[PDB]
Amino acid sequence: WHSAEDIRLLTVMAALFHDIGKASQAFQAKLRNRGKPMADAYRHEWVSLRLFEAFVGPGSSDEDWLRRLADKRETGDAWLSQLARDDRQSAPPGPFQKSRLPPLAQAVGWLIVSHHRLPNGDHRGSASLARLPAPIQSQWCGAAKEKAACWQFPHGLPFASAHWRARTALCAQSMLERPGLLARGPALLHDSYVMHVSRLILMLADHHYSSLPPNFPLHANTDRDSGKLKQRLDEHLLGVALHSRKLAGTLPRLERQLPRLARHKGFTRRVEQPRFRWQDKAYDCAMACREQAMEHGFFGLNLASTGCGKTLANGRILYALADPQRGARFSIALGLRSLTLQTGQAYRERLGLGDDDLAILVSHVHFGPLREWLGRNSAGNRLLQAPILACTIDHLMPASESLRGGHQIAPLLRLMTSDLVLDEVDDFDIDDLPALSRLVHWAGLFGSRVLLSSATLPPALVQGLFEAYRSGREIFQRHIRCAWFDEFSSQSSAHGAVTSFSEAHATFVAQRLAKLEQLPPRRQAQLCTVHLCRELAGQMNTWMADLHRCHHTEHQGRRISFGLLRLANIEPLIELAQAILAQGAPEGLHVHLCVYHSRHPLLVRSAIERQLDELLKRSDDDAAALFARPTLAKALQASTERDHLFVVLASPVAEVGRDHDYDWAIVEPSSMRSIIQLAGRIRRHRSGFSGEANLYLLSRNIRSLEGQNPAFQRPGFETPDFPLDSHDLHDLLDPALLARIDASPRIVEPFPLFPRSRLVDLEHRRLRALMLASLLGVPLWWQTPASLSGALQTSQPFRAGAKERCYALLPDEDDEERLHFSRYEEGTWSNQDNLLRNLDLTYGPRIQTWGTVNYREELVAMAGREDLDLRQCAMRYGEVRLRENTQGWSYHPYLGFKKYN
Amino acid sequence: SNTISDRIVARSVIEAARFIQSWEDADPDSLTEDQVLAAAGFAARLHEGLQATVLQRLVDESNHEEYREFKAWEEALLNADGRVASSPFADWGWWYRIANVMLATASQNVGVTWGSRVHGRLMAIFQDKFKQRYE
Amino acid sequence: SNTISDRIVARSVIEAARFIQSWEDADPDSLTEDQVLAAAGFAARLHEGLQATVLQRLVDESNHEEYREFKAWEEALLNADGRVASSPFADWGWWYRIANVMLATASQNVGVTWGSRVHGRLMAIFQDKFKQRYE
Repeated sequence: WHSAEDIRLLTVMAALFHDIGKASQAFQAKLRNRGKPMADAYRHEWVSLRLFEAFVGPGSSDEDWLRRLADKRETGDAWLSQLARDDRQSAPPGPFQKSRLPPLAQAVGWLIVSHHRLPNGDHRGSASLARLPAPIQSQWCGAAKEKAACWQFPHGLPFASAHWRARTALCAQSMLERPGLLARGPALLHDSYVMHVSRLILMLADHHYSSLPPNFPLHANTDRDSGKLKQRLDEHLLGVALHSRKLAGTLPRLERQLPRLARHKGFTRRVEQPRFRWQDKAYDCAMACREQAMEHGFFGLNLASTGCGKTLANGRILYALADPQRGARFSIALGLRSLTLQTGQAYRERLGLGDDDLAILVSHVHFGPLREWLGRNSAGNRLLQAPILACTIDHLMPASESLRGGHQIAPLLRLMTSDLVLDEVDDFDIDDLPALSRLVHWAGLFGSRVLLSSATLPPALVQGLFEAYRSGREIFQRHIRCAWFDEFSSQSSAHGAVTSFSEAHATFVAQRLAKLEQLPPRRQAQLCTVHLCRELAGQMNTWMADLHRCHHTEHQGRRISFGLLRLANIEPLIELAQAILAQGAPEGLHVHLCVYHSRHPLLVRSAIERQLDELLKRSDDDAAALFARPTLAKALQASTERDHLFVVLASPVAEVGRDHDYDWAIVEPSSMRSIIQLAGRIRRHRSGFSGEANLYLLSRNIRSLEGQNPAFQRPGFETPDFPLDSHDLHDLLDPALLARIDASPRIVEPFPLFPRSRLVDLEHRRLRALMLASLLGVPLWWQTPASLSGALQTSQPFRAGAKERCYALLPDEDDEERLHFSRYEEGTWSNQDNLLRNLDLTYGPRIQTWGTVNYREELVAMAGREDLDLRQCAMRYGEVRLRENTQGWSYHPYLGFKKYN
Repeated sequence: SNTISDRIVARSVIEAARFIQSWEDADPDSLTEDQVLAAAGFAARLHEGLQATVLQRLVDESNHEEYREFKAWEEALLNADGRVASSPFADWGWWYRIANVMLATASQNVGVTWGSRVHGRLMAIFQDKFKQRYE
Repeated sequence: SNTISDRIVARSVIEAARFIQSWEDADPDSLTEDQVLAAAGFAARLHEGLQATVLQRLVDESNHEEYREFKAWEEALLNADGRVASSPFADWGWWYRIANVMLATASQNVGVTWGSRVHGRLMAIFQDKFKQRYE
C-alpha cells in the first residue's frame, strides 16, 4: 500500500477543516433555534473552507503554512483577521481561483469542501473540467447580510483550544518530515484514486462522530435526537481525526480480514453434464488469466450464446480469479432495475452456495473490518462482509456517481472490495452504456477486474469497457488481457492498447461470426402484420393458436404448449391482457394466462417468477413429467378439452431474466436485444428444430401503430435526431437476420451500415455516437479531474427521465386486516387512499389465469419465513416503483398497477 | 407527465401558493377560517380553469395521451353537470379530482404527502362552498 | 400550447406567486430589495428546472412540437455553457428566455403585460446575481 501513509495524513486534516468552517455564529444560532428552521447559512463546509483559506493565503508555500501550523506559539491574530467576506460587497476573489493555496492545500480544501456535497458548476466547458479544481467557486459550494451575521455572532475560533491546536501542529510537523510528500501531494491532488480515497475516508469518520455521544463554546447540531445542542465542534474535530486514523488502518487491513467465500466444491469441479463445455473451457483458461491478471488486472467477456443459461460461466470466472487463498470474493450485479428475492435465490442455487455465503441485496440484504466505525448490525456492512453480494448494477452505479451523501461512500467501498461483474442490458442507448462505462472505469482503478458476459454486446461498447480499465490500470499500478469465453473455445489477449484489444476483439468476433455463419440450429423468424391492442391482440391470438398446433407436447390424448407474449411497455401489455380477458380462448382451446411485469409488488412478482421457473423447466421426454407436475395435473383434471395453452404475457425485465425455454413466442419488436432474448427463450433447453415457425414478430412499434416516432424507444436504440427513414419492420431486418436469427448480428462489428439501412446498423451507429466513436467524451472524463466535481454526472445522468417514488399495499398500523395504498416518504408512509382506483377483469370463455398470487397469502408466507410483523415485513417486501401520476392507479390482483387517462 | 394539471396549476400560482403556505401546519380537524378560505380559493380557481378547458375543447385530439386525459376530465364534468349524471362529489368525480390536484400541488412544490384526513376535509369544504357550482 | 414553460412554472408556484405579488406595483427604476430578491428567486428556480430538463433530456423526441421547443432551450443552454458559445446574457439566450417566462407568468396569471422597462431590469438583476451560474 504505497500511498497509504499520505492518504491517512490527508484524511486527518479534513475534520479540522470542517470544524473551522463550522464556527460562524449564524450556525450557532441555528443549532440554538430548534424552529423555525434557518436557511443554511451558506454551507457550513464552504465556510470551513473559507476559514482554511484565510489563514494560509495569500500567497503561501506549502512549507510555510505547515510551519505555521506545526509551531504551537502562533498566534493567532493575523490568521483570525485574514479571511475575505463576499458580502460588503459584491465580488471577492474565489478561493483557490488563482495564486491561492499551495496545491496540497487546495486538495485539503476540496476534501473539506467535498463533505457536504461534491462540487457543482453551471459551466459545462470541457477545458474548465480538466483544470479542476481551479474553477470551483460559489456555485460549487451550493450556498449575504445573514452570511456576515454567521461570520460574526462568534465567539472564539479553533486555534484557541489547547488540544485542537497541538494536534494540528503535530500534523504539520509530520507533513514537513515525510520525505517528498508536500510537492508530490500538491501535484497529485488531481489523481482520481487519491481523491476518491480521501472523500471516502472523510464520509465514514463524520458518520461515526455523528453516531457517538471542557469549556469550549462552538458546537454540533441537536434537536432530531434530544432537544438542544449536544457536544462541541472541537471535540468533533478530534473525533474525526481519530476516525480518519482508523479508517486508513482498516483499508490496509481488509484483504486478509475481510469475509470471503472460497473453495466451493461445485465451482472448481469440472461439469460432466452435456452442453457445459464452454464453461469448462473458460474455467481452464482461468489459471493463465489469474497468473497474468491479478498483477495486471482482468477484463473478461463471457459471450456464451443467448438462450443458454449463464450461471456456470460467471461462477467459473469468479472461482478462477482467486486461488486458493482469499476464496472467495466477488459480486454479481445484474442489469435489472430491481432484484427479486427469487432471482437471487436462483442464482445462488446455480452456484451451489449457501445463503449466508451468498448475500442478496433485494435496501435489505439477506445473509467486522469496518465494524467499529460501522453499525454493528447494518445492511451495507452486511453486503460488504458476505463472500459474494447480489443486488443490481444500478445501485452500485448510483453509489459510484453520487451527488451527495455517505451512501455514496458505502457504495464506493462496495465497488472497491473485489471485483464487480455486470450483466449486458444496462446501457440501453449508446449514451447510457457510456455512463455505465464511466462507472466501470472508476471501478477498475480501485482495482477490481470486471468481466462482461457480452452475449449481445456491441464491439464498440466492449472497446470502451476495455479502455476504462486501462486508465484505471495506470491509477491502479501507482496505488490488460481480455478473455473471450465461448462454447467453442476461449481466447485471452494480453494487450496494452485499446486499439490492439479491438482487433483482438475483431479476431474473436471473426470466429464467432463463423459459428453464426453455420446456420442456427434453433430459431425461426416470422414477418407478420397487424391490422389497437385488440386488433393486435386478435393477431396475437391467431399466432398462439398456430404455434401450439405446430409446437406442443402430447400425453395420453392431451396436448400442452407454453407460449410467451412480449410487449415493450406496461400499459400496452395491460391493454392486451384486457382484450384477452373479454375474448375467450378460440374454439376447442383452453387458455391459461399469466401476467408478468415489473409493476407488481415485489414479493408477489418474485413468487410469480419462481412459479414460472418451476413450470418452465424443459427436458427431453419431459412432456409426461410436465403433465404429472401439479399445475398440469390440475389443468387436466379441471377441464375436458384436450388442448391447453399456458401463456405468459410479459415485459422486458422478465424477458431479460429467466432461464425459461418456451415452445413458442409472439414478440413486439424492440431491437436486437428483444430479438436475442426471444431466441434464447424459444430454445432454452430442447435439442432439434421442427423447422416450422415458432417465433412470431410484429410490424411497427406499438407507438408505430399509434405511429409514434421514433418507433423504437423506452427502450429504443433509436433516438429522434438519428432518424431511420422507414418505420416498417419488414424492411429493417435482413433476410439473413430473418433466418437463423442469432446474436451474430449484435456481435459485429458490422460495416458499412446505412443510417436507415439496418435496424442493427442504426443501433451500432447510435451506440458509437456513444463511446469513443451534448456528448462530453467518456475519454475526456477519464483524462481529467472529473472526480473533483459532479459535472460529468450532471451532463450524462444515470436513470434519465423521472423516477417513480415507491409505494405499497400496507396492512394498517392498528388493524392487520385492512389494507391501505401508501407512499414511502422519508422514514415513514402518507394516506394513499384517496387517489388509487381498483379494477376487476372480466374472464373469457375457456380462459383462466395461472402463476398468480394472492397478496394476503404472500404476506403470510413472508411472515412465516422471515419472523416479521405483517405490516413491517410486507413493507420490506411489498414495494412497487411508480412514476408519480396525479390521479393515481387502477389495481387488479392479477395485473398489477396501471396509470390513468 | 401530467400536462393538463400543470397547465391549470401554472395559471393558478397565487392561489396555489396561498393554499400550500396556509396548510403547512394545518390540522384538518381544526381548520382556521383562513385555511378554509385558502383551500376554497385554490379549488375555485382550478375549477374555473378546468371547466374552461373542457367546455372549450382546449386540447390536441391527435395527442393520444393528452386527449385521453382530457376525456377523463370531460367525463367527470358530464357526471357533475347532468349530461351523464349529477353527482359532482362522488368518488373520483369532478371535485374529488380537484382535491387530488391540490394534493399533487403540495407534493410537487414542497415535498409533503397528504392523505385521507386532508383529502376528506377538502371534500367537506367543497360540499359546503360549491353545491351551487352545478345544478 | 407552451408545455415546457407550463411544466417548469407549475413546479415553481411559490416563487412565481412571490414574484407576481411583489412586482404588482413595482417601479423598475426604483426597485426595493425585496422586489429584487423575488425576481432573482423566481429566475433561479426556473433556471434550476430548465437546466435539469435540458441536461437530463426530459422530453419526448417523437413529439414534433415538444422536441423542437426543447431543442431551442438546449440551444440556449449550449450558447451559455461554452459548448457552442459562452454568452448567457445575449439577446434571446438563456437568461433572456427566462425573463420572457417571467413576463409570461404575469400575463397568464394576472393579465398584466410588462415590457422593456421590466424585462431590461430583470436582465440587469440576472447580470448582477448570476454571472457565476455559467463559466
